[PDB]
This record gives sequence, C-alpha cells and structure tokens, in this order.
Amino acid sequence: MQIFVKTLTGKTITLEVEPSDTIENVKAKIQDKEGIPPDQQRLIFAGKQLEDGRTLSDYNIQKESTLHLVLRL
Amino acid sequence: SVPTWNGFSLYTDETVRNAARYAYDNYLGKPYTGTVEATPVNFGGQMVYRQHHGLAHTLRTMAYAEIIVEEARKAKLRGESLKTFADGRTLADVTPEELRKIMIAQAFFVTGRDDEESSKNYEKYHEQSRDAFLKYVEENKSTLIPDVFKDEKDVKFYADVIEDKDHKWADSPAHVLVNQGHMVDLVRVKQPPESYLEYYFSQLQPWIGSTATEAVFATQRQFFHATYEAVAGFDSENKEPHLVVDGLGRYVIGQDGNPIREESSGELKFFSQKKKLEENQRYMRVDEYLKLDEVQKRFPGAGKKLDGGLPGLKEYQYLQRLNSINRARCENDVDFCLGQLQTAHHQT
Ligand SMILES: Nc1ncnc2c1ncn2[C@@H]1O[C@H](COP(=O)(O)O)[C@@H](O)[C@H]1O
Repeated sequence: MQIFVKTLTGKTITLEVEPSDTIENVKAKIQDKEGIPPDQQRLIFAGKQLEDGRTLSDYNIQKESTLHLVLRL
Repeated sequence: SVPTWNGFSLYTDETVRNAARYAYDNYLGKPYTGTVEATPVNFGGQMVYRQHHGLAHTLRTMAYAEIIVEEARKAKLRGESLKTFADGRTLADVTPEELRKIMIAQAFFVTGRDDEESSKNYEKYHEQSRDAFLKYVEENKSTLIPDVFKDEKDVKFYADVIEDKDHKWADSPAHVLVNQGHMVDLVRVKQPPESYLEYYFSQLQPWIGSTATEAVFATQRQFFHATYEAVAGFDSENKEPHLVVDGLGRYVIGQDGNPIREESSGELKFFSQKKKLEENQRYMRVDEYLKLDEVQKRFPGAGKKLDGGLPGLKEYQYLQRLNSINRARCENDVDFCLGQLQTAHHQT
C-alpha cells in the first residue's frame, strides 16, 4: 500500500506502508527518506491530526491516500 | 481620479510604525491567556508568544495593504476597470492619509486575541481588538487628531472595521484591505496550496485586476522569504483532491469522466467531505480543477509550476531556517521586521 505525504513547499513523499503501521512508524519512514525529525512532523488526514500511538487503519487511511505533513515548531 | 502620492510608505512613515510598536508592546508580545495553542515557543534563544497572529503576521498584512493599493493605482493608470463600491470609488482611489489610517487599524486587528481559538471567541477577540485601538488613539489623541484621524467620527469608522459586527468584508476600501490583508497571510500554511491560491486570487482580482493580483502574490512570496516564514509550492499537476475553500468541500468526477453539475454548463455541485459517493465516482483532483477552462479563464494557474521553500535547500534544511533566531527577531522587533519587509519590497 502506497500513501502520499504532501508538504506546503510542494514536496510529495511516496511511502510504502501497510494499515498496521503506526503513525510513529510513518514518521520514522519520513525521516528515513527526507531527514525530517519526527519531533517536527505533524501529519494531517481528512482535516484530522494523526496521533502517534494509533495506526493508519484507525483513521481509515487507505491506498493512494494523501496526507499533509505540517511542520511542527 | 487617482490621487497624487506624497512619498507615503509603510517603511518610512513613523505614525504607522509607532502604532505597530504600541500593539506589540501592549498586546502582540504578551503571552496568550487562553488555552488554545497559548503555550509559547523558543526560537534560537528567544520566546515567541504568538507565532500565528503576532507581530510579523500583523506587519505583513500592512505590507499587503500597501502593495495592493500600489498595484491598484498602476492598474487604473493603465486604463483598467476596477470593481466599485457603493459610492463609486475603487481601491485605486485610496489616498495616502486613508491608507495610513487603514494600516493603523490593521496593527490592532488581532491584538484582541487571547489564543488561537477559532470562531468561538470571534466577537470577544474583535471587540477586544477594537478596545485596544480606541485606547491607543485616546492616549495619543494630541498627535492623531485631527492630523491623522479627522475627528472622533473618523475614529469610530476604523473602530467599526476592526470590530467587524456584520462581517461586511467588502463594504469599503478599508474593509477589503483589512480583511483580505488578514486572509491572504494564510498562504503560509494552507494546503493544498493550489486550491487556496486560486481561491484567494478570485477574492482579490475583481478589485485590482489580474496583473495587479499576480504582482501581489509574487511579492508576498518575497515577504514570506524575508520574514523567515514558509514559502508554498505551486504544482499545476498536483494529483491530490481539490479542496473547495468556501465550505471546505469537494467536487466529484462521475462514472463517466465528467464533473457532477447541478441542472444547467451548470455550476459544479458542492460536495460535503463527509458524504459518501456512489461507487465509480471520485473526488476532483487539483490538476483537473486547474485545467477546467472556467478556472483557466479567471486564473493563470494551469501549466504553472513554482518551487516552494528555498531552492538548493533540502526540506529539512529549510526547517532550520524557519526555526531560526531570525524568525524570532521578526516576531519581537518592529524595526527589524519592517527592515526585512522593506528590502523585500524594493527587490520587486
Ligand atoms: N472571502 C473573504 N473576503 C474577505 N475577507 C475574508 C474572506 N475570507 C476570510 N476573510 C477574513 O479572514 C478572517 C478569517 O481569518 P482566520 O481567523 O485566520 O480564519 C475573516 O474573519 C475575514 O476577516
């Protein structure tokens, strides 16, 4: 399952994930590919901010879903 | 009927600068008292109490009012027809004195906020902003009246704009500049950036024309760069779902490769995000929306690609710039932030 993570700056991060993956896992993946600290990552889906502890399937995040990466300061 | 300018400038006029200082000293640089994102942030050693609606935000809105009037004046001198108010004026008829008064009001437009709480405290924060402005005028009436504000009647008018009781955002040149100046600063956070830019473009364009509007948003990018604030990308081939900004909704492509329209081609039917779709439908994509020729007619976004952030900087590196002590100085030092904006302005 691939999801797309988009930033205000116009970057699109294509991640290979599966519903089981938690939001930390996703943030770790984002750091692996882009070197963005999980500390400064804010993931948004369907206008809702995703919480670390929970998984993707908890938010009904499916294939080809687009997430927003808002930068935490 | 375009008035002569007298060298008035945000970056040299001291009345306008002193309003901003007062606003920062008594309101914008003080901790939020509310609960919604009230906790401050440390940038490179300095505290910033109001990162979303603080000094830099407020100075940028004033900076927008100035370039919008400038670009409007040039538009009308080119012979363009601009949208009129109920008395026949356009933004291009704004005088130096009027713009000064507008900018002073702008400096107080979010001083009344107790946090970033949205909608719920709208009236309270707007009334508190009005009160801040009125206290400022009173304490400085000896220099402000009658040279800046003609009388107490002039004052109330700008007080009323700030309070915004009946949300008449298009009622006068002051209403448009304050409200749309405030609005467009959201280009620094709103996603998807293409949907939001097309929407803001459509709100500003009728007042000053297309050429002026392009120039305003091009200059804004410089204003963001100069104040260590995020510069959005623009990608006409963005495949993510389009966001209908008015109502936060969607458009839908039918089973047949056709947008769903109301009986007429008719308007694209608004779709709530929540509502489910009959199988074989899908949301309209940003790239699809931009190449709709009703959109291309009013917005030159199709075929356009703009790089966000700072070219040559990897995204994480751009973060460090945004998180820098320079951002903090912009949020806490009137002269520095205005200095950053002035350089951006010249760069043209
Ligand atoms: N279409 C519009 N035209 C003029 N001003 C607007 C428009 N949309 C939003 N605004 C302004 O932006 C404010 C909302 O700012 P915010 O609290 O950041 O959502 C409104 O209360 C208006 O002052």
